[PDB]
Amino acid sequence: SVITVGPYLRLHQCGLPKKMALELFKPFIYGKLELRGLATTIKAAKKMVEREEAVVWDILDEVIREHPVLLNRAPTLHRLGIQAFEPVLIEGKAIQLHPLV
Amino acid sequence: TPEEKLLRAIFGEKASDVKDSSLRVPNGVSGTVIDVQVFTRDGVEKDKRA
Amino acid sequence: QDVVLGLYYMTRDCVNAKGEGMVLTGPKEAERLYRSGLASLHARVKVRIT
Amino acid sequence: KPLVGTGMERAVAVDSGVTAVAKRGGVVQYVDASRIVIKVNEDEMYPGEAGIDIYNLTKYTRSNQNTCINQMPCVSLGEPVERGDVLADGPSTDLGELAL
Amino acid sequence: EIKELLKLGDLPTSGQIRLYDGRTGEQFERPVTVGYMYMLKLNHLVDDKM
Amino acid sequence: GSVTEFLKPRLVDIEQVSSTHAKVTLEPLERGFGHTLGNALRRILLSSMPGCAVTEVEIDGVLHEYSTKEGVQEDILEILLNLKGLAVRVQGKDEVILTLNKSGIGPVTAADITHDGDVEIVKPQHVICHLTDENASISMRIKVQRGRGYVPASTRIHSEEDERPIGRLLVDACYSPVERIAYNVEAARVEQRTDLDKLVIEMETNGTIDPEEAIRRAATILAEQLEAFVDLRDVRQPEVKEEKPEFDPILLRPVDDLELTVRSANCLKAEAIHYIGDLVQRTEVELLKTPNLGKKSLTEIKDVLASRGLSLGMRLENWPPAS
Amino acid sequence: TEFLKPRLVDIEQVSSTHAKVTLEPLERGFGHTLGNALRRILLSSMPGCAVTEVEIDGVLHEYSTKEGVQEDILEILLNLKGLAVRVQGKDEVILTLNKSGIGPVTAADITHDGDVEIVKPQHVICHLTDENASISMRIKVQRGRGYVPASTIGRLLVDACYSPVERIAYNVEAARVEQRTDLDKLVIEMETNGTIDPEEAIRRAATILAEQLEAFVDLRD
Repeated sequence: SVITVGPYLRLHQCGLPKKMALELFKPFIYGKLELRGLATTIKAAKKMVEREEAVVWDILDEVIREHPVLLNRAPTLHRLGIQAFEPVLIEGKAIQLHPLV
Repeated sequence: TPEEKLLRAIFGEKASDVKDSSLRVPNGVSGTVIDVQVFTRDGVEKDKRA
Repeated sequence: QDVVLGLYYMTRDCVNAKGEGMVLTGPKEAERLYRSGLASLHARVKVRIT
Repeated sequence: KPLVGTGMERAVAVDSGVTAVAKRGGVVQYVDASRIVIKVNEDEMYPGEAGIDIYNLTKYTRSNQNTCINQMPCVSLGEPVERGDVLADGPSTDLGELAL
Repeated sequence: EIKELLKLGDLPTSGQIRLYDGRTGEQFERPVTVGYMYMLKLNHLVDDKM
Repeated sequence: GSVTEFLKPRLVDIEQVSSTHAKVTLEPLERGFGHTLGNALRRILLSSMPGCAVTEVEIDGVLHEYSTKEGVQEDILEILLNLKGLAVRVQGKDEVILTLNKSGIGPVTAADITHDGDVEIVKPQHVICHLTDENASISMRIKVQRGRGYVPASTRIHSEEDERPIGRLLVDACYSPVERIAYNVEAARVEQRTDLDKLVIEMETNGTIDPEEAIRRAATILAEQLEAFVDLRDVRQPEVKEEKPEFDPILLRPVDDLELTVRSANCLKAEAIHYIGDLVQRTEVELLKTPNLGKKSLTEIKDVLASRGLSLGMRLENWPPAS
Repeated sequence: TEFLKPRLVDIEQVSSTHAKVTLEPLERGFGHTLGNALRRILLSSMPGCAVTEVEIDGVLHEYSTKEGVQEDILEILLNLKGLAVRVQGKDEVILTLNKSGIGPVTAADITHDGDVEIVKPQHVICHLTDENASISMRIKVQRGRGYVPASTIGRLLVDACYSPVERIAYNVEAARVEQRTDLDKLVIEMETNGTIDPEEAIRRAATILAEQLEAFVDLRD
């Protein structure tokens, strides 16, 4: 996604869009849903996130907790082309980044 | 599959020998229909809506 | 760029202009800056550094 | 219309077929979001074969880049207009003057 | 001539103007530049690029 | 409790320059306060203010907002944009439907609206249409609500009107009635002390709200919000929702989901049957004694119930738990 | 129809003076408005008593020097700015400090008054070098408002700290409400002295702000 500056972030954090992170951790959301309760079965979870049902977003806030997501830009010249961050849910369709890195 | 055969047997078969391939609006976008259009084949039963 | 001009503007000793050497102890100066009276790029001025 | 301009954009819009410029100058008889009809008036054709000049003007169609390309009437009814000035405007323009 | 246009309708013939924060309401140290720049939204944009 | 000095603010001359522009001066003010309240009030006024704004418009012979109409120089979207700036002031309602009929050559303003006894129109001279031919005629049922803070149609995807006809056009809503809000401190010549100021608050509204109920509602919101700044119990949430459905969740849905005939639907709506949790536990003995429910209607129910896997008139004395 | 109230409230006291308070449920700009309001209230509109005038024997002007003292007059006045005073019920009280010998001249060496309560008795003010050294001064304490500077015979002026609050900062930080999306959660960080706790200090500021504007409320409905 298109990147955007995020001053309020820390140095180990990045702005990851809601709808983006929802579809990205789909296999993790499913597992945690059937794990807790909510969803009777696996196919119940799919229909549950396909119908983005409020409660699902909180479970999403759970799975991305300490699950690092590493970022990458087009021209990767050196090692600092791919760097990891802690996912931060942001109401938007754009990806925010720490103005230092 | 046997389990699925049982499953439809518990909730009603209606196992049509047909599938599904309807044109659906892709996930994410949303708007209002301003014009539909239908180009029928020359020698095909034209539709009610057509 | 943005932040560095920020910290450069946080130094840059300007003479007088709501300056004067009214001394205190670090954190209390913060109350001084928000509460106007004194400027920010002056003067120089003295304070207690721990 | 763009504040700080160049004077050139009044040419861009009317040079492009995007905006409907009056073929023959006369007087507007009927205005509408659907169309605009003008009555030739000052010097029609060689034959006295009726004045009038009807402009259909396209509206709310899709572009090759999926942008809304539609035309809008900038002239009011019963208003005099000469040959070669903007009757109906187009997308991203302001009565002769281009606006991106 | 730009300065000459800055009169007539009455305006600071420097482009500079002192602004207030809005959050705090406190004035910014230096007079900033304020005016009207003809901006345009390009294509590309989000939704598509995501 | 016995400490501090302090003073109190009070309204002076509310100079109404026009129907929109207004100036509310507050004279009895000190030095620090007169500059502090300036921002608190400015934000609550430039945001947290009431007002009204069009939400829906249904126009005859017009389905979507991209069409046009014969005899209308302006297109439908433009007419929807003009209705955006309708300076409406409703008496004591939350929703009104002003009708607007007008035929013949000439511009259609806010005056050609049906002058309702509750609606107070600021500028009837406001532009909305421009009919061209004398045989051209329009009529639109407008809807005006009361709320606060933007909120377009894009927010309500379909959380209003389960059906909502083709002709209903959703418009965005600019709720807040305050265009601009400014203020200057200024030294006050209070014939008393010497070191006091007078918070002058230059204001610009739309005329759909007066500077009286405006600054009071504003300061009132600050007070109510400051109300929590008093005690600090740090109340937490209990959370811990129950994760164990005792019954099939489908029993929670209404009988509308059954997708049956209108006659059978009205019957269920008359016999006090709302959810399928009551139809699933109602026998055919009770279904025959139902007004206007014959062989065709009863066959409809068992066919629309059995297909969903459920039966008719089962028993589940657990209805309903358990909030 | 109206508005919502902040429900989740957390307070962690990183000691008796330094603390952090966070209120999550808040609408747009309110976190910042209440931030600037309470900040502007705590940094001046707060009461508290502080040293305003100092009369030292042998010292009439600030650019003088004291004998037997390791710290000059300016350093002494500076340490006096850090004297937290809590007076019972007076708008003015005069204190006398007499002490001789070697070592730290603490606040315990000030004449123990009945009305005046010194928050920090170990607050070091001066340093005496030799045995033959001695100091005696009159420290006038007043009841004021905000921060009084030098802008206001034997009377040494000192910047008055008519405030128990040393520093106030505040953050915005987007709050993730499970119903809305554009909501902020104010995090107020306060660094105070000993005159008053952050708990009742913030409540006091809110109440002081409450005295104003209240004339424009009314009830009924």
